[PDB]
Amino acid sequence: ATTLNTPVVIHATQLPQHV
Amino acid sequence: GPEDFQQHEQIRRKTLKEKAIPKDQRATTPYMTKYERARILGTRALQISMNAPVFVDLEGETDPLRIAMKELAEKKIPLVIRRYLPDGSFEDWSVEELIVD
Amino acid sequence: DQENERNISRLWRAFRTVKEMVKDRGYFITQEEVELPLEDFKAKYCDSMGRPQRKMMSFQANPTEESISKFPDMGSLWVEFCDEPSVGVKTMKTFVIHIQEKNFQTGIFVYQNNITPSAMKLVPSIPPATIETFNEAALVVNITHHELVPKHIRLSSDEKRELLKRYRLKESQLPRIQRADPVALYLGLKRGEVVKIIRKSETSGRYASYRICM
Repeated sequence: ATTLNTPVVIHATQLPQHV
Repeated sequence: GPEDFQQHEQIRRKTLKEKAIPKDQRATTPYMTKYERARILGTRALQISMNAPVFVDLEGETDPLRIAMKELAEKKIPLVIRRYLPDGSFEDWSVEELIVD
Repeated sequence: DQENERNISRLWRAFRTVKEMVKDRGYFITQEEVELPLEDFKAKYCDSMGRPQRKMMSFQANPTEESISKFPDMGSLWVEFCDEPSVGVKTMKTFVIHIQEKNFQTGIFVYQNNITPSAMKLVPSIPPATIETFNEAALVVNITHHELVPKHIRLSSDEKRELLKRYRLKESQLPRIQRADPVALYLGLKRGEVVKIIRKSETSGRYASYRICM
């Protein structure tokens, strides 16, 4: 749980597209 | 939802691209300032101390700052200085593009 | 005549510095009119009885061709004097209405002793025409001739935008010169236009500084 093994912030670019 | 983030990211990238000064018209000193030299040496020394790859022949040396000074002498430091103008606009000079002293 | 001569000398000095002010602001004035001998002043603007009459002391000025090219919006100018110790509202209206009906962009009004508050609320009351106020005293010396006062040159907007884009500045981030600064009054500096100062430095000689009127 550190800035060396997990991303700082995560955001969604678009809506989830089903494949 | 996410599209709010997409708009914010687009705006951030657009403002960043507007602030950047293209290489063809940067009007700052060709020489590396003493402050830039000191910080390049310190940051490169930190990176070497944290087990980064090194681009010079270690003459049996152990001081990371000395290794960084050797890299600067041989112009092998993969760093870039981003000089900031008062308005927030910035230029980008590579280390090998600058002349020390 | 034992002191009226001194009064006429004071009037002559004020007239000379008014002409110098107009020429510096950039309207066509000739060195023949500037370098005007005291005897010529007596023979021209003074009557037989030694009385200084200021009806004909007034004059109209027009921009030079260089000034027209540099600042396209330079209109005509009008300078007026007055013999009364205090300028009245009627005498001030005869100036403002005259400015309007003669289509003058700027007008310079002076007063011998004082200006009443009653006549002070109409000078900014008729835009876009600008009316500026002065005294016959406190003008007898041109402050721009003082060696401490540097050379101030009003900067045109074309080169003002060039300066601002060169230094990546807002208008507000420049050094500021007060709208009521005596040199600003001399130059007729509107707010928002920058002035260029050629400072004689003890170290590096001539270097150009810039202030903004604001």
